[PDB]
Amino acid sequence: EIRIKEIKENKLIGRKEIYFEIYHPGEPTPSRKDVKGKLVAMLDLNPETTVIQYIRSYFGSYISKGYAKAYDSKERMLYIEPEYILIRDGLI
Amino acid sequence: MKRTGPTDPNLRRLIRYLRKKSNEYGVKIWKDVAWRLERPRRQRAEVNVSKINRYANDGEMIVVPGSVLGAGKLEKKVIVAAWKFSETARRKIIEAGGEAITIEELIERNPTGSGVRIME
Amino acid sequence: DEKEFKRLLRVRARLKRKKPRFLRQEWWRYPKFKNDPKWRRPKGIDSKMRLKLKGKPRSPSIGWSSPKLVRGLHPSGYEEVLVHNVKELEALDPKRQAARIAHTVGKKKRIEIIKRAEELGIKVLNPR
Amino acid sequence: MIRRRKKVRKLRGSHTHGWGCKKKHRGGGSKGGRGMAGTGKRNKSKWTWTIKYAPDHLGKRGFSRPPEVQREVRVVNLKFIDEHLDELMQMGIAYEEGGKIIVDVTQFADKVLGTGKLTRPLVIKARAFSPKAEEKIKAAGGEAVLV
RNA sequence: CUAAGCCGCCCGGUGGAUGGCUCGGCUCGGGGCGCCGACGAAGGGCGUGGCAAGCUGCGAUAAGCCCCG
RNA sequence: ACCGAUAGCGAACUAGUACCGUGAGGGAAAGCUGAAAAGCACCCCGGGAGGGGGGUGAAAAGAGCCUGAAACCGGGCGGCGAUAGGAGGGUGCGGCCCGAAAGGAAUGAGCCUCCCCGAAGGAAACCGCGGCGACGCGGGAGUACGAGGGGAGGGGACCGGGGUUGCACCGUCCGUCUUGAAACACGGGGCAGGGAGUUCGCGGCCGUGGCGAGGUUAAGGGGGUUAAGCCCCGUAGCCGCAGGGAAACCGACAUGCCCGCAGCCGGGCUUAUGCCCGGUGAGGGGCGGGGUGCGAAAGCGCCCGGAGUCACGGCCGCGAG
RNA sequence: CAAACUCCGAACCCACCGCCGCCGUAGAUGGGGGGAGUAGGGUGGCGGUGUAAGCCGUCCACCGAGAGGGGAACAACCCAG
RNA sequence: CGGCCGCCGAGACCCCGGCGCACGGACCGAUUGGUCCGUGAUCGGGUAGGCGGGCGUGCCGGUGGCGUAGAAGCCGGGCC
Repeated sequence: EIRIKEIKENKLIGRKEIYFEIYHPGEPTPSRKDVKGKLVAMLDLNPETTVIQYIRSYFGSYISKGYAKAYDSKERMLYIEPEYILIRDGLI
Repeated sequence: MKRTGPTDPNLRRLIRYLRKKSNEYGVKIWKDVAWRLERPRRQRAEVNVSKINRYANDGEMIVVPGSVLGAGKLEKKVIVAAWKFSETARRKIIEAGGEAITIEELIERNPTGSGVRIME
Repeated sequence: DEKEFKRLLRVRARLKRKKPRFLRQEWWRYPKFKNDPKWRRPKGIDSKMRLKLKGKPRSPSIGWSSPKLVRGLHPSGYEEVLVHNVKELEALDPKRQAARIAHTVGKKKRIEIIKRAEELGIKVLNPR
Repeated sequence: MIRRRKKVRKLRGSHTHGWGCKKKHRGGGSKGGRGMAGTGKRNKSKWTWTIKYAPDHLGKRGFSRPPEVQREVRVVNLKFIDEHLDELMQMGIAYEEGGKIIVDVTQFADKVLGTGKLTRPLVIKARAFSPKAEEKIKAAGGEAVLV
């Protein structure tokens, strides 16, 4: 259950930043690969040119706040996003 | 008192990544390194290039869950990965012919961790 | 699951109807306690409430807590969010969140908040 | 990095602050003597503690020569020399001198001890030496100049 | 449609808590300034305002007199 | 990064004043109308103080003046109220009363009727039999029922909550020393404010962070700034790198060997996890060797194969009230 | 006849070994470090003492530091933590 | 007094639902943590005392705001 609160476009960088909430009552925090796949499938994104900046769970709440980015191209990805995030997301 | 664990967000992220990679590849070395890095700060492992030279063979991969110091003399060609390297230790390793890399780099190079030696 | 959600809401309602008001011992006896009704743990050596004797007021315990799924929710089932302006009002989820306007907000801003909530379909707990 | 609140904030409502009965924590009597009192000379309230955790607290031992005539003999080891020759190169304490490398240890050491190993051959000039140092230096091929 | 009496709410009295305010305190690295008196000091007593009791200021020229700015 | 009128100097104010003691000497309480006095003209009553009208003001904030809490007192309203016993309460419900908002609710309340599933538990009518008897056994039957979980129909405004009181059962107040408190053991008329593990120095330890065989500055100096913030320098000093001995003084494993956890490697079983066998094994343990003190010597004590130092926060010990 | 006798001598207790049982790699036995409180106990069974009450030890069951259901109320008794 | 029959009677024992805790696991947090699953006949009284988390008050550095269309404070109520 993904509800996207905000989508904003940055032409100066060339990326779409998405702020969303995952509503998972009675279920663990969704895995990064599951969240990426669901977001890419629903929003029609390029899976090799998008990362999940963070997923945060706040105390006894079943709603986790997720922030993700989708760059225009792999060149912008390697230019802006750093090495540790690239290893974590497995796009390099 | 309670153990608060590492304060460094980079170290906490490294510990989580080590556990995740251990689960992914079905090996125990990464989980072992994770808990060894999670041990209390006042007991964090410190290893010298003298010990590395004493117990290391040529072309071996060494992982230190802590700091590597540069007291002694090194003669082997060893790929050493540790959280922190002293300047003298890094210079001595490079001069001896090895590599002073990070644990993330070591995982990237050898995801299965085959043949890696843990040193404290 | 909506069925489980409703069942747990009913369970919480029954539990909190049965729950008593935990009050300091001898609260009724003095105006200094009756005017400030709180609970304080009895710590005396001969305190009957500390000894947990029958026929005496009970003490708070961890067992009285609400079920985890519906803990802290509004009795209507929504989750309350305190709102101070239109920007905070617009950030709510109309399907599962309700807006409570801060008591300090004036009428001029409350009119705009109510209008925006009505045109966004967001429930308001205190509409003026 | 970690900051914590004091224990008094938790003990605000404890009525005793962890001291036991209300009669304790009063004064000198609660400690059984102020300071080092009762160590055993006249009062033996803490004699049992003294005989175990603080021996030779009472009594006298040997003398000590005045500092005016105490001469400090600085020492250095072969292991240290071998490990830190490059530092000595930067500082000028040692240099080449033709074919055989020389180290003038006179600048920071009066005696050379024989701990560790020395592999490459040097010639070290000092004032005092140890027999083990001579044996190791001679075996390794270096010389020890008795300056 | 019970007399006194008891508990709760409202109104009124008594009282002066809370809140807000502050020309007053407290503490400071740095900077400034540091003795008065027989040419009669400091501290006091007494007087002094049209209506003037206290404080403050002045001294029979007495909440003041004269001169340059 | 001090206090905000019981605080802060004793004194925010006619405060070292009023006042106490022969005398040395001791020493309080006391701040606030309003933007502007616009500080209530005129009428009725009263001996007056004042009361009622009427005016000013956005608001009486009316000088007994910003807000006006609690204790206490008077009146109004709701409940009980002259045959009833327990520290003044606890559990449940009934009578009377309130019930706009913030709780649910005409997208349907209390309420009425019907249907399905159902944990632990669990009858009886009737039939047959055993027992002197209370009664029991087999069938009925694990049936009727059963906490709770679902569905349908009818009706159309309450339910939750609150004040008081009644009934049934239970309940001898709070803090404190004490083996033992309701105590004929001590502190307990009411309310409001104030009130008790603080600071430094030394030391042990832990949580974290920096550098690392090195660590760190002290006093002080320069730059810059509204400023004491900020930047750079400053090796004096302190701890560590070598210990033993009263002293003179002497002066050590950068691994010779064994055992071995985690990890790694090979094999077998197991769906997998996992288990077992065999090697290698950092850290760990044990030998061997070494420095020094005592010894004629043997032999023992201490030490020896490099981790320390600085900072922030916390606990504790000792000395200062 | 014997507490200050033993030609004899239990129940019972203790030390060690093998096994059953239980605990332990989700880390026991053990070791190191930090912080305490406790130096008036009571009832109950047993032993010495005393006319007895009591005094002094011992056993660790209950109160101390323990609710609920009973003994009419009960610290200690029964069920029960 | 020697036996028996049936009932009544706790927070004990059994069952359903909920909470926390201890341990292990998966996933996710830019400073101690968070969500979910698994085991608990062998977890749930408690004085002295030890340990962990959380609530409240004044002021400072930031960050986001409210208020004469009515702040703080005070009085009676609803919800968590």
